[PDB]
Amino acid sequence: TTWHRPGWTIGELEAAKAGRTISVVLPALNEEATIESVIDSISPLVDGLVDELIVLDSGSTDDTEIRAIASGARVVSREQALPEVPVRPGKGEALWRSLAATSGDIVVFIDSDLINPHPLFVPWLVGPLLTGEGIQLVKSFYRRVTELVARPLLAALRPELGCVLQPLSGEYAASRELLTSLPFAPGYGVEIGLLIDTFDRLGLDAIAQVNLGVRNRPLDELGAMSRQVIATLLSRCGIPDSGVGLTQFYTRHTWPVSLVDRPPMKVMRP
Amino acid sequence: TTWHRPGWTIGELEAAKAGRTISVVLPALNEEATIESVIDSISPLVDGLVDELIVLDSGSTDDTEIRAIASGARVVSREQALPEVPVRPGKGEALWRSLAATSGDIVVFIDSDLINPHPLFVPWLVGPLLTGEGIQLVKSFYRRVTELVARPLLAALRPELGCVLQPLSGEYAASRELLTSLPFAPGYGVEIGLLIDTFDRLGLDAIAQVNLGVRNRPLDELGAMSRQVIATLLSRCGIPDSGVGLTQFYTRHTWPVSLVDRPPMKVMRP
Ligand SMILES: O=c1ccn([C@@H]2O[C@H](COP(=O)(O)OP(=O)(O)O)[C@@H](O)[C@H]2O)c(=O)[nH]1
Ligand SMILES: O=c1ccn([C@@H]2O[C@H](COP(=O)(O)OP(=O)(O)O)[C@@H](O)[C@H]2O)c(=O)[nH]1
Ligand SMILES: [Mg+2]
Ligand SMILES: [Mg+2]
Repeated sequence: TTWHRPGWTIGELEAAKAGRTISVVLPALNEEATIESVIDSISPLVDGLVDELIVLDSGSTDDTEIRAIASGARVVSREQALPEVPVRPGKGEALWRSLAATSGDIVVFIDSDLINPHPLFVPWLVGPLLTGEGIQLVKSFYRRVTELVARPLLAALRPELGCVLQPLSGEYAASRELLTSLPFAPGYGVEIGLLIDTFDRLGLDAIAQVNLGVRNRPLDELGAMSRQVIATLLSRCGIPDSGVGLTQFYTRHTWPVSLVDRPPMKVMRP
Repeated sequence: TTWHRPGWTIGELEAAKAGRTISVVLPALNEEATIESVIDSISPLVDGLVDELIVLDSGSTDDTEIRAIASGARVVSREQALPEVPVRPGKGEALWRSLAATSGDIVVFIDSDLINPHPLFVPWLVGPLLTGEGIQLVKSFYRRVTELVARPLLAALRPELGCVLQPLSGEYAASRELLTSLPFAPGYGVEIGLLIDTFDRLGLDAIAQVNLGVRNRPLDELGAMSRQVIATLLSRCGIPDSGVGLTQFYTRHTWPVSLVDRPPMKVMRP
């Protein structure tokens, strides 16, 4: 179901959580310009509704770590998250590793690139989870790879999902149980994979969708992001993807594409 | 092979044509603003290199027909092209019907929306056909659904084709033999279908690619165009496409998608 209008209060939400804990992950790669306002918008909730918040630094070479530390956030490196396993590039890798660095019964994911996030994003996302039943994933929407790639593709291969307005949204929450059960697609495939894998396994009903209000990058990427979105999506649907990277044109350049998911994190914690 | 630099002259090209005729099709739906300059850029060639040029009017309700008639072009309606078969919406329908209205051994397709086309487009497209051998299709490139949908998708499902810079280009030429052999995908699928169907059947070598120099619409469409591009492409690759139209969001709207190709025009002319 879909909440076009969120309206729980931090106090009632905190109430309804009934012993379950809530972690918050901000994945960040070189986001020094926005990282502070993102953290700051959520800071106050910590020790109340939110029990834990960390920044997953995916190898920033700018001032992201220091700015975030200055805003009172725990910063975890991909290496710190899971020391025993060498590190892979891409967003999916970081979201995956973040599971090992957190312990909330509920994990909320919020991108670090957001321009002045609303302080009610977390409580709005965590809404259906705390007050509903059998909701395990809640995606957000607001206001493109999403409108030209992901959404047409779902109409074609998983139309039951063509009602998701933002399949690729970086802002969503889920139970720890579901996320540890699932593989994690590499790079920019992670979001579309979790959507399909959750649907395929729990049905359209474990999935909520909430309005977050209102809302970038070069066509150089995007092409690349689109490619991986296609590979993850094709794979979840039983279509063999070639493995070949998108080539951009003179002169030539081939962006990397990965057909390798991470296993469910359950596996790694025996 | 790829001509990064075209350099035949109307006189030598005309020479090399050795009895083969050349038709030119401008499909047009409501293009009153550009139709004249497109025709005008090609007019002079008629009775020389080009033997026949027509405008395929796909039901314009503006002044396209009259402007084009005023520029000395034959205008054919979809109905006139093939009276005996009721008319379907979409670009593919019009390109298909145009085969019945022409008789050149070589058909050249040029979009009617082009801003001040170069007068050497036709001769550059028809180049490899007239002076090469075993080239049956030549696509153009210059300077997106193309960069986010069509091109990533070909990397994934027909990577041998990921070297085409403009899979979706509206400017291309082909032998009458090849085009009558092929089915024609509906609407905005027509281009991607002909590319795949030609490759699958004649190999990467019957296909040329020429530089045409240098170079629009709302994300409302595009979404829709992307969808049909996905359905035609999925179908050529043996993937069952759901048949479900892309739904846009409040409030709702579902754009049409077609899984129905036209049969090879050979069939219709017994
Ligand atoms: O290797 C990584 C690790 C993390 N992130 C982070 O994950 C989020 C999504 O990145 P992006 O904004 O580029 O995705 P988009 O919204 O552009 O599709 C951001 O907060 C990133 O810094 C990333 O893009 N790549
Ligand atoms: O039902 C039809 C019949 C013809 N055309 C024509 O075919 C070409 C391609 O249309 P468009 O420029 O919209 O394609 P785009 O380059 O935007 O992907 C144009 O000259 C159109 O007027 C069309 O789009 N739809
Ligand atoms: Mg982002
Ligand atoms: Mg056009």
